[PDB]
Amino acid sequence: DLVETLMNKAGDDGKTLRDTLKILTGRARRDGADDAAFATVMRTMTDLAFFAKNAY
Amino acid sequence: SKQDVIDRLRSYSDLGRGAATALGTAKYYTGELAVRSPFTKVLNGTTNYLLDAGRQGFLSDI
Repeated sequence: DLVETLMNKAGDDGKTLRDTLKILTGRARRDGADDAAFATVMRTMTDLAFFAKNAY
Repeated sequence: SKQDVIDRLRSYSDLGRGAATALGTAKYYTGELAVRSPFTKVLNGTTNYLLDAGRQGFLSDI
């Protein structure tokens, strides 16, 4: 309710708490997470190749 | 009179010359005997006497 309490004064066109709370609670969309799971390994493969050999 | 102090003091000098970000992460760890020369790995007990002689040698010159 702090979010709406703050937004009640946001009528004026002045100047992410919502997104932070959403990602922290565990409510972000998780459709197609397998692609991200493989992208992680694809991006960090080189460091693994650096500090270990058999796993590579 | 402790082991952790010796480990940190021997670790600082390595970072005084050169290392990378990947060295800080991953395994590395403050436990360090393989980074030394093979002479320490193969015959470890014998090396401490020579090292402790040399240290006392250089302190007086300083």
